[PDB]
This record gives sequence, C-alpha cells and structure tokens, in this order.
Amino acid sequence: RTDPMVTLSSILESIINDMRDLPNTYPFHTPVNAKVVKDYYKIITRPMDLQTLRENVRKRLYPSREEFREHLELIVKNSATYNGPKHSLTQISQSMLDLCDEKLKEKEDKLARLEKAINPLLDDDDQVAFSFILDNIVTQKMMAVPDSWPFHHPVNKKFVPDYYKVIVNPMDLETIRKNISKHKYQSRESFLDDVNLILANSVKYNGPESQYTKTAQEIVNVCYQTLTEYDEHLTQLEKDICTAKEAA
Ligand SMILES: C[C@@H]1COCCN1c1cc(C2([S@](C)(N)O)CC2)nc(-c2ccnc3[nH]ccc23)n1
Repeated sequence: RTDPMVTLSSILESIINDMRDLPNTYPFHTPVNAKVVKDYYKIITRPMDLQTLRENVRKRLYPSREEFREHLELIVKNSATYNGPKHSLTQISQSMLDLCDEKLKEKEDKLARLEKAINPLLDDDDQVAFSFILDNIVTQKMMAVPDSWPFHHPVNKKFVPDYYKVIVNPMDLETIRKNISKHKYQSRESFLDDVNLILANSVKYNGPESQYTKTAQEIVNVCYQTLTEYDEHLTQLEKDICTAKEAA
C-alpha cells in the first residue's frame, strides 16, 4: 500500500530540516547568488544548497541515501574549494554532513529496507557480486596504473580553469566507483562506455600523443585485459542479473 519512495523522501526531508537548524548554516540554505559572487561559476562546477536539495527530494530524485548524500557533500566540497578547507563556512557545511551521517546511521536498517523495496537489485546477490568485481578492477588494476592520478577524481575547475569548457561530458574513476556503489552497471557494456569516456576526454583535452593520453590508454587496456580474464564469471553474473531484472 505504502509507496516506499514517499517514506524515504520524508526521512530525507526531515534530515534537511535538522541540518537547516544547525547554527550559522544560512549561507547554505539557498543557492549562491552568482551575480553577487561574480566568480562563483568560474570556480564551482556543481552548485548545491539545501533548498535545491529539498526540491530534489520532492521531485523524487533520490532513490537511496547514496544519491542524496552525494549532493549534500557537494555543499561541503564547494565551500572547501571556494572559501578554503578550514574556513568557518566549510566547518559549518561539514557540521551538516556530520549530522546527516548520524541520522543515516540511526535509520540504516529502515533505509536499507526502503531502498530494496524501491530497487530490488540493490539486494540481488549477483548484482552485488558483479559490482564488487568491477570495483576491484577499478581500485586494484586501473588505479594502480603508474601516474594514473589525473584520472582518479573529477577535475577541480579551480586548478584547471578551462577544463569543463573543453570537456562537457566529464568522467573519472571515482565517479565510476560511485556508480558501482549505486549498482548503476548491470553489465560490462555500460561500464565500458564510462571507462572509454575517460580516454576520449584525454584525447580531446590533452591530445592523442600526450603522456596523459598514453596513461589513459593503459587504464583502458588493463580494464579490457582484466574483464577478459574474468569473462566466464562475468557472463554468468550478467545473465543472472538480467533474469532478476525481468522478474522485478
Ligand atoms: C588536465 C589533467 C590531464 O587530463 C586529465 C585530468 N588532469 C588533471 C586532473 C587533476 C585532478 S584535480 C587535482 N582533482 O583537479 C583530478 C585529479 N588535476 C590536474 C592538475 C592540477 C593542477 N595542475 C596540473 N598540472 C598538470 C595537471 C594538473 N590535472
């Protein structure tokens, strides 16, 4: 009878209420006015605030606590970049994230039940096993490529100011890991689309002959090599995930 997305959304909104009530948080309650803070979008790529977060909850945009927390954490990350890692505003934003984490921990079993009702694949043992393997390929093989650090995380526009003018469809290994953690990939095909986007963006930003692109090529190649080594197992997992998906 009960729509678990409604129940989840009410929990998330309550957390937003609690974070809004923390001291000195008003600078985070609504979007930054980028006409008064005239350099804001030259530095920040993914703006976020509590009003936008709440509207997104009400748009039923967060099927689990992961997607919600990712957006909440942008508030902290943006403040660390724009104001500084130890600025009072960054400490204030971190106090909101800390409270969120306390509330999520209090409610973790309830949240897990709602999340699996919304998306039964989150509790499917073949999906979980498939995602586990992908994450290990990323951390033990792809991130182990020498000098692969430029590809481990999203580019910070503060440090590479023209990056997102050139690269409008960015991708990086942390984002892929976040996608794995959310069970975004049900087979290798979608995973390889994101992996190859890293390489394509290197060709575009750094050039096809750049050492950065040679490193990106090595990341892609070790991914192919490892997927091949695990092909028989991965194929069975993919088949069983498909079956579970048809059933859900
Ligand atoms: C532009 C280069 C090459 O293509 C891939 C992305 N690349 C990055 C990525 C990063 C990040 S980061 C610190 N989160 O922004 C993700 C790790 N950083 C710097 C960088 C930053 C400052 N000076 C630099 N000099 C040369 C590179 C460079 N390049």
